[PDB]
Amino acid sequence: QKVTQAQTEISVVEKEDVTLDCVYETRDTTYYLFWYKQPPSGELVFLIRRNSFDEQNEISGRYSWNFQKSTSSFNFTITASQVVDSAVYFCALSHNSGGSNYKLTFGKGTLLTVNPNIQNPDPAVYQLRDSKSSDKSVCLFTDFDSQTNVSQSKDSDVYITDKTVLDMRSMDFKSNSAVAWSNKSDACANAFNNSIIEDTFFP
Amino acid sequence: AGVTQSPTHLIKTRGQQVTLRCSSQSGHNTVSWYQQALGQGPQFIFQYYREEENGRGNFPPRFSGLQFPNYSSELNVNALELDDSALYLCASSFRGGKTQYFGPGTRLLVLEDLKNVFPPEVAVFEPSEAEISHTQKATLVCLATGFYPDHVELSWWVNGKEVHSGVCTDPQPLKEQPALNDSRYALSSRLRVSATFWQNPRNHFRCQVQFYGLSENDEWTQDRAKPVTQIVSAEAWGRAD
Amino acid sequence: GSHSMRYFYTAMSRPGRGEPRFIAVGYVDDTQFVRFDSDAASPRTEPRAPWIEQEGPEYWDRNTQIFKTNTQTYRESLRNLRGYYNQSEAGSHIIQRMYGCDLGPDGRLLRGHDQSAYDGKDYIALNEDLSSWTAADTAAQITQRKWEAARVAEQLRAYLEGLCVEWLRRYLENGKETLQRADPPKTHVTHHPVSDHEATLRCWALGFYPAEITLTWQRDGEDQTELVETRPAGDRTFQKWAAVVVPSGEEQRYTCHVQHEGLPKPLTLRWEP
Amino acid sequence: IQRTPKIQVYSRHPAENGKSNFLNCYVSGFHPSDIEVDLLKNGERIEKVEHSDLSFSKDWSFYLLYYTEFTPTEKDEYACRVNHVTLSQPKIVKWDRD
Amino acid sequence: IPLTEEAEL
Ligand SMILES: *[C@@H]1O[C@H](CO)[C@@H](O[C@@H]2O[C@H](CO)[C@@H](O)[C@H](O)[C@H]2NC(C)=O)[C@H](O)[C@H]1NC(C)=O
Ligand SMILES: *[C@@H]1O[C@H](CO)[C@@H](O)[C@H](O)[C@H]1NC(C)=O
Ligand SMILES: [Zn+2]
Ligand SMILES: [Zn+2]
Ligand SMILES: [Zn+2]
Repeated sequence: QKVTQAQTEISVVEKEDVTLDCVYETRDTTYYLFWYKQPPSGELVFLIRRNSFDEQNEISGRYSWNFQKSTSSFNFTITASQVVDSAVYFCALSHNSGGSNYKLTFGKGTLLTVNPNIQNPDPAVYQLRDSKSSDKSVCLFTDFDSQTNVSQSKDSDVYITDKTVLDMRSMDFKSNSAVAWSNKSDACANAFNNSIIEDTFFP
Repeated sequence: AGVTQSPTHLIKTRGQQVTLRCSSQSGHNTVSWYQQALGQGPQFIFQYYREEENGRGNFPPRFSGLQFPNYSSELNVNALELDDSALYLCASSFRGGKTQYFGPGTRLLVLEDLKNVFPPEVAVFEPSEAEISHTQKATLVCLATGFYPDHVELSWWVNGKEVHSGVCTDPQPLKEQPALNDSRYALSSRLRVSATFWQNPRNHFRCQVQFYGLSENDEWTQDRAKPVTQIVSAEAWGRAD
Repeated sequence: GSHSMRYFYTAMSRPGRGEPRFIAVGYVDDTQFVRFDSDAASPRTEPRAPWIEQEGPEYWDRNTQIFKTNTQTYRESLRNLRGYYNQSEAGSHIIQRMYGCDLGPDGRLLRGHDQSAYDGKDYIALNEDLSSWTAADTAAQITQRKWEAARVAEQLRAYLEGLCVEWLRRYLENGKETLQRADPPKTHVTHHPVSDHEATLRCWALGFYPAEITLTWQRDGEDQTELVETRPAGDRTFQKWAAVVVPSGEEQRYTCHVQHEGLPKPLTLRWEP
Repeated sequence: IQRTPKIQVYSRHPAENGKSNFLNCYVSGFHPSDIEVDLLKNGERIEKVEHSDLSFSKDWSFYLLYYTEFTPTEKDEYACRVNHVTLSQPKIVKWDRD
Repeated sequence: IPLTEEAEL
């Protein structure tokens, strides 16, 4: 049969509880449910194994699972989400397809992203110069709140990157940033026509 | 060391033969191969058991496989197409509890021609002197441009230690011009550290960029050098002005 | 009404005479309903019961593929146990296994069973609790050690309480005219003189289901009795009789008592000339 | 591991001269599986015989049922020849209508 | 239906 994860992408902030929704449809009674985390490296790590005869509620650490047979859903809940928890989470189902084989069936995939909780937002636009004896210039938009969305270059020769993703193991420093650059004339002041706001530093 | 998969990244032309290999754990007896598209989840290719195929799902006969008695497996795929470019994952179990321990995977890419492959141009950028006054922090910006294809791993090395704190990179690179299908890519990453740590002239910073391109076996006939798998990095030392 | 399910696997080795042979038969109550053999050139799951023939082709391709992988599974099991005892490669050995779920009158399982054997000796078994195992010898611990870490008993607890109970129940409804309807036996008493002082009184019970039956001989004071027991008839019914050598002349004193499920009340029989 | 086979020779229905019936030879409780079972018609072999399915009892002892079509007569004596590794010479068990 | 997947010995 089939597995469905309706949530396409999720945007949360640190220390916030985020739940993941995974529903399945399956007429045959015996099956084994699973949850996998896929960091950007590409591999899937083994998180949980749930069965048909198991209980309804089961919590381990910050992870709290909710398996019920009436709703036929295995909705996952992440408590106090951290930056390291940002990955793609799959729920699989080990059913009988054909014979002598319990095959796995993975859902669409839920993108979870944890943006930094900027308690003191101080947005600013600085300019950087090539270190190694060159003059190519780069413009930087940094230290803005997680609720800001910018991604439109609106120009061919001008390049603009959108908001980044922090490293999972990044314990110490957590900030949002965006970088623009070009090699033509006409420049840092016009760099951001995307949601340029009141409290912006322009050196 | 239970889970391995070789190779990691591979580039082939349309209509060739590839052979992906995998090593099982010490206590496992089955191998299940999967194919994950960029948007979809891992789709189930065949599963092997004791050198005899156990069962396959929704894949043509050109996708083939083989299992060796030392728990080593293969994935002999013939007659490649452009849509066969996906992440190929390897699983393992032992016919007991149905739990699949996945491997690191293999990023396969199939192209029509290899005349567009290019290594990146990496260059770091020193922080702004006005940023030192405003935030008391120092932001190092790295930029790799003019490279094809897409997958590149960008790591920051500070004092010979791969640091993860204060690092952030764009989710996906940027097409230089969206009008062209074969347009080159560009990726950027940032590193933030305290100003005093940057104003020290005895601290160095390096932006490693791992690029996965062609291999030795593939032939090159262009005037420029073969764009083989190489690491292109850029380094910068501290300054106090 | 009542329900029981059993599966009888059997794997024997024939060194030099070919690959090991695997035989599997299925049972509901005392009625065999599945048959599989590895030596047939067309090895397919054959049925032996009228109520199961209703199942579609996906059911039979499933049961055939399962046994077609179990023949390779036990062939390695024969090679593995051969290494535990370092037995010679020219020796014939056999592995037997029994499992299944037992449903209760309320509708749920009472006792799930799983047990294996080697060369007629108990090898390994699943406990009353479905989680653990019980080893018989030193080599059984080797296989036990693997299944402790691979959660093999985890699979059985999900199967015995899941698909087995769900399908043992489906079989009760598809064949309730024979599986939930017991047939009392056709009982009669015979006699054949052996000597002038002795005589044989044989009490017959014919065509009964299920197999459980009690046949005893008694003199009004107490009960004595030759008892060849429960042979099959070939029509899914069994036949049984009990005899006793009686003094010729005092023949009428002996009574035959029958205890069966299909009987509304226990019977008492006397040889009436 | 070493087990002697038990033999029962009987009929599916009460034997009546002239009427059709089934002659059954029910071997049970024998180890190992390998066994030679023949049905004899006054000393000659009976061709095209059928056997039941190989299963075992709860004591891990095998039992088979060899059957065939038979019309009992007064002058025809049938028997069951069973050979096994347990006993050296072939065993014969004549049929009794009672 | 029998047991879907069998362990080995
Ligand atoms: C698990 O999460 C899903 C996410 O939608 C919930 O889905 C509901 O499922 C029921 C039947 O399964 C439908 O009637 C509802 O319409 C679904 N919700 C929506 C918004 O469409 C499901 O309820 C959740 N389960 C539990 C136990 O919380
Ligand atoms: C298994 O054996 C083959 C030889 O056929 C060898 O190529 C392979 O590397 C071996 N694998 C391991 C994990 O030793
Ligand atoms: Zn400020
Ligand atoms: Zn990579
Ligand atoms: Zn179908």
